[PDB]
Amino acid sequence: QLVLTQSSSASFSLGASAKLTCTLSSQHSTYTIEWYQQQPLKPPKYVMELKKDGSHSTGDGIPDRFSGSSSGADRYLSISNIQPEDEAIYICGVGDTIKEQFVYVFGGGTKVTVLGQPKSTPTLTVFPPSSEELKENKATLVCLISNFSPSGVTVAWKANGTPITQGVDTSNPTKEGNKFMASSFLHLTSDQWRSHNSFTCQVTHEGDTVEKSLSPAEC
Amino acid sequence: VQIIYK
Amino acid sequence: QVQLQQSGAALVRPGTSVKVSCRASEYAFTNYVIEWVKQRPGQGLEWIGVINPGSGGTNYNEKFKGKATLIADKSSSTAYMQLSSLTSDDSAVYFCARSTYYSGALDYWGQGTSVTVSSAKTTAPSVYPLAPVCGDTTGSSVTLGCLVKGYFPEPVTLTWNSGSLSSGVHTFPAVLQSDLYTLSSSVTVTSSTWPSQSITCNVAHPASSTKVDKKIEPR
Repeated sequence: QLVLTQSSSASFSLGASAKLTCTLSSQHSTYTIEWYQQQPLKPPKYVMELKKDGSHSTGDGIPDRFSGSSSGADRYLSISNIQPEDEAIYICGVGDTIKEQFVYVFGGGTKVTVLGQPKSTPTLTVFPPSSEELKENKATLVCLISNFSPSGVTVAWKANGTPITQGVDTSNPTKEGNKFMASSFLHLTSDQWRSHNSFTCQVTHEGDTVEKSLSPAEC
Repeated sequence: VQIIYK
Repeated sequence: QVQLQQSGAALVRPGTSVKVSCRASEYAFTNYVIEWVKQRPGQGLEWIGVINPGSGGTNYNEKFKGKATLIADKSSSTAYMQLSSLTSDDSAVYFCARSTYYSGALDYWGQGTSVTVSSAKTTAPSVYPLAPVCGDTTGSSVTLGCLVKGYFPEPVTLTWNSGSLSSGVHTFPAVLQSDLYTLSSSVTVTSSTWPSQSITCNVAHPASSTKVDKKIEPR
């Protein structure tokens, strides 16, 4: 019965105005909800308490660019002048004392992406399989991805310029100084490695693509 | 009405 | 700082029970409650229940009755969450959070305690030296690497020439595939440095009491 329905994960320009929607189950239209913000690898943080009349109280460390409003069952989070640090999943919560027991429920969360952040384009380092691993009938290709900001990348491998998606393990991005790094491994047999002209590690970042290829062939 | 007792 | 200090990461076997700890500091522990939240990797928040330190009274999400037990120790300002009959389903970050007796807001949260429920067995890495293919040897700088393959669990430590090579080193967090970790580290030196001077990566795996030094040879 107690249900929170969060609006579609959205994408807002740096310095633009964002409005997220959390809608209450219709019978619970008078209820107070809480907004929460979960940035990567970090515990959720309390953002505010938001009442039926639009009155709110923001939590420890929340800037005055976060406000709220209400309309019937709709509970809204407004961010003006959205900043990169606002990039996160926004999660609403609601409590009630049902069947004489207290219960808290969470919305599914809304992924807020900030477009137009300042950008450092990824550096790729690619390694062939070692003579030693080849002797074991195996071939890991290594793509190391560094010097990038913000953290959102995708990684794709090509053999002879066509998609190879089987045997690929790709890491999530992690902090390195004021930037991010990620790794990708392509697992193949030594014959697949020897029988192709080229392999490509291709990384997409903020509308950009960087590709680094390597060949089994002598120079 | 919303009730919260813990 | 109002703080909630959680117990550290746990790797446990299926069918066992674990106990996570949540130590309150710099706030009246008995003037507030402790709530617990489940997060599965890349999934939303799931409310587990609430302990009232002051009363001992507990409230639980129906799904967790017989799964989670919440206890509080006033004398030590500590809340505990025990999980029984562990399965892979129970693999998640567990958060403790402060809330009031009469409000929704989880206003402060602990850092999280990563409970991993696995029958992964301890495994020493295979270490491989990464030299570039001839094509990547024509630069002003050259980048070499080491592949640390199929180890369990975290961590390993990696150095280059016993920590004599320090800047220009990038070590990439491990990917996990089929309960084995893989990672790589790169080192960038002036092309004049290698191969004339020896570069060797040094990999220690405390769990398996193993250390491997691999010399990077030209291919």
